[PDB]
Amino acid sequence: ACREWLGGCSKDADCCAHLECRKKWPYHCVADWTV
Repeated sequence: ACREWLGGCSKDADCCAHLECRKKWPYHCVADWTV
């Protein structure tokens, strides 16, 4: 299982899902993928 939204990320490839690693601290996976 990979990280969820508002889950802790260290990098994009560590965030796994269709979530980006935050560009703000604390770096948590955010659903800013909305295309």
